[PDB]
Amino acid sequence: SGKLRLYKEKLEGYNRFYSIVKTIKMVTLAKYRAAQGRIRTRDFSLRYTE
Amino acid sequence: SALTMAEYFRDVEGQDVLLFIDNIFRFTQANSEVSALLGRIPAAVGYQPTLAEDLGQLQERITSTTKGSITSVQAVYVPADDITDPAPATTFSHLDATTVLDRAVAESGIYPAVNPLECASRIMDPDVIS
Repeated sequence: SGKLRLYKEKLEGYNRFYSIVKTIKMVTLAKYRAAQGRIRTRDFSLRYTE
Repeated sequence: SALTMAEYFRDVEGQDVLLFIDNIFRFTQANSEVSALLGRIPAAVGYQPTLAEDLGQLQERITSTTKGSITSVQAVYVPADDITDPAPATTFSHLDATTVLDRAVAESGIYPAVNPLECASRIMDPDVIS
């Protein structure tokens, strides 16, 4: 039936919206951990700038 | 009636004939309308229980034999764009080449609105074609 498959198609799109977003979460959890080096090396350049 | 005329041209005249049918679904629809009054319990969706057998007898007559050849082109109506419906589905196994049209394709300005991902052909083999 089309009505039942309308929901199935709708859920089919939702099920992959998640995968693409999940891959984006992985993409943005690499760059967060790559830029975490600043956490260590900050808070000392701007001393006389204060 | 028309199929009988084509059969005569195929057998007696031994000619290669074309047979266009539009629409073959109405043959199923008409039998469903009378099925209720013949004392037959409706099947799923609401078609007659003899949907598969009645269509099969007609379709098998539409074939090319050793005497002649019939090239048949039949138009099938998919009610409410639901290709899971018993009538469209029952007709898929009685064909050598299926052309599935999609409304979404047409709405985008593409004509003919063919969905190549759903079509199929029996002669799509290297042995037959180049």
